[PDB]
Amino acid sequence: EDEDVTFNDISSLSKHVDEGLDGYRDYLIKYSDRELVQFFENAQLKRQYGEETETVKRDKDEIEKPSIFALLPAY
Amino acid sequence: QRNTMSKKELEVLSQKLRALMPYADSVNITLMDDVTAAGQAEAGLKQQALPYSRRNHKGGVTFVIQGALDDVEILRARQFVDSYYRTWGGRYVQFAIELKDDWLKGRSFQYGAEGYIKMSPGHWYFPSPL
Repeated sequence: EDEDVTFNDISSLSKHVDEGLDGYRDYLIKYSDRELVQFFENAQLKRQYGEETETVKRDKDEIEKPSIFALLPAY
Repeated sequence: QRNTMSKKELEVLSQKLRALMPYADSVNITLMDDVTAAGQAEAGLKQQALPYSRRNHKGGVTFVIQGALDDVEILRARQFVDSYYRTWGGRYVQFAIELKDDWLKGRSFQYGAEGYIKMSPGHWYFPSPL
């Protein structure tokens, strides 16, 4: 709702919308199991970029804002 | 080449050896050529088709035989070495025989002056000029 001027153009709008969802990504991430989140992320990378892409093994991790379609079934 | 002694000195040396060996009537001193020694060593390794590298120093020659060697090569090598040693002794030429695995354990690398090792796809190591 916030009425203050905030966006001007396509990149600023897409960033404004994306930024508005972090309040809920933080929730899903706080209760999802790290191992499952990692599995569903790697298995998407191997769909898009090809299975030869390096298997990440982010064993010590800051999971880089994972996609919500990957994050939701892990929760 | 390596000795610069006069005949008198050689005679004195001879007499002292004769005093150390009370069972010997005399000691004959003969001068041998280093180039001959080194040549007979290298020709023997070629004659056995062994892989080797040669290194030269002020006072000795080292032949380094190393890598993955077949049983036949190991046998031939040890036979020849034992034969040569019995003739010249271990004082000027040395043979080093070492079994090695793959140099870098079976992984890809660049061997230029700016070489590096791929630990895994996506992982570079830059340890040293390879």
